[PDB]
Amino acid sequence: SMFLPPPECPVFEPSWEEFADPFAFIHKIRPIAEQTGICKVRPPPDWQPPFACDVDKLHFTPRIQRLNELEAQTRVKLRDYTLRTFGEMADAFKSDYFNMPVHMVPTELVEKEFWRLVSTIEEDVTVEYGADIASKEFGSGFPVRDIKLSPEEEEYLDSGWNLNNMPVMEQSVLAHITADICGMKLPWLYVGMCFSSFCWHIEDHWSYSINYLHWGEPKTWYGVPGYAAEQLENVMKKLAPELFVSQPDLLHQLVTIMNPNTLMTHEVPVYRTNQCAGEFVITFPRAYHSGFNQGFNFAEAVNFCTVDWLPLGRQCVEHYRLLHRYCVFSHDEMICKMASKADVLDVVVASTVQKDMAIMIEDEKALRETVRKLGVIDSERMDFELLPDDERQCVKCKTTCFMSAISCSCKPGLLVCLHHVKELCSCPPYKYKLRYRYTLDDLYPMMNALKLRAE
Ligand SMILES: O=C(O)CNC(=O)C(=O)O
Ligand SMILES: [Cl-]
Ligand SMILES: [Mn+2]
Ligand SMILES: [Mn+2]
Ligand SMILES: [Zn+2]
Repeated sequence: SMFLPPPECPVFEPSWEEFADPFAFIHKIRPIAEQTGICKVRPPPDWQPPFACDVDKLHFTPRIQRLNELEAQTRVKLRDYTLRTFGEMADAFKSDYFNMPVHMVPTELVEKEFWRLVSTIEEDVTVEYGADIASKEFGSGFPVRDIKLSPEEEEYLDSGWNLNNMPVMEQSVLAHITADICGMKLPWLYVGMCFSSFCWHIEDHWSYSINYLHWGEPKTWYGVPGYAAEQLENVMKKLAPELFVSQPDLLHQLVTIMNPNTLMTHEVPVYRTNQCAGEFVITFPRAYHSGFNQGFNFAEAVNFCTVDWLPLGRQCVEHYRLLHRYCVFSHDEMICKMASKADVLDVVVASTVQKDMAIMIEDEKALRETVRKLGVIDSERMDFELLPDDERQCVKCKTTCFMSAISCSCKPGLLVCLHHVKELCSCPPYKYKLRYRYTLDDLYPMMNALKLRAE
């Protein structure tokens, strides 16, 4: 009555033939899983990456977490615990909370107890957790090249499901990006304890996310399919409007804990799963997800973008602009970078990039005609990729400029995208300059190179 568990998400058990290539597999399970938002992947029994670490030499600074529903939390972005001392803290917490041996507590009990304690205004439970990019003080759980590796570790060095390799595997379009997006293309490490949770969110630029539980007690997930993303946001906007005020920057995104039953009440489809050790969880583009840890564990997650994502990546940047939210990178700069590397691209990748570039060129053509009719006559080429991102964001909608922007001598250093020409300054239009990366005559050959590559 208190908590009705959402239905279970799809669970996939691929064979070795299927499991070999992750990108082919994901593209194969996409019709099913994009209807549920999240899905679980059980690797073949023989696939078992070795986990070896010294629990005494791995430290990390813990993050503190209050467990209150609808309360605002800042999203994690870019004394200490050793992994042993944290684990002793975590196990003692759960053991004392339930007065039971940590592993005799049912996962469904912890679930209903989590949703009890977060709604109860009386309870003041705070927990700690670890969340960070791999460093010298705390490295990846997967094998990496560096030290002498055992023959079994060498098996999994070049694996596709080694989340260190997934970003740069040449089917992830995030691989050829040279701009700094370290918080996006590098794996995150999550050290969890009982009730430690991650609030409702989607990935930056609506990218995929893949999560591997190396070891420990399960991680409980809740997922919402991408098509219901705005349904969920409406439900949340009503209950918690505090989360939807304009963010000063990217380090100030507000997220929250909210009961799935509340979403299911408003006809938002929600799915759940328990991710156990050695299992993958995959979230699809714009699929909202949240959850909590059943106890002491260690997870590793990374974002990635396939060819299927490219159109969504464009729609997302459009949506970011409507909301005046900062981008992590320029979508167009990425597209043009791949166009300039057409000869070395995968041919299916080149085909998809071409289609997106065709749309980009069509839009840019229309926008430049529009600003010309606004009086902007003067123009000059400008290498936007050389500018730090904070120096090339639209004054109005905060979008990162690459294809074009408008500048004015009256307001030096300031820029606006071509959607917000009126927002630059109070000077007449002939004082404006169109700053462009490419002429339309530069762009069509670039697209042609993609077409030839894709045959
Ligand atoms: O494991 C966590 O704490 C949170 N993980 C994610 O949000 C993800 O893998 O996409
Ligand atoms: Cl509470
Ligand atoms: Mn996530
Ligand atoms: Mn506007
Ligand atoms: Zn703008």
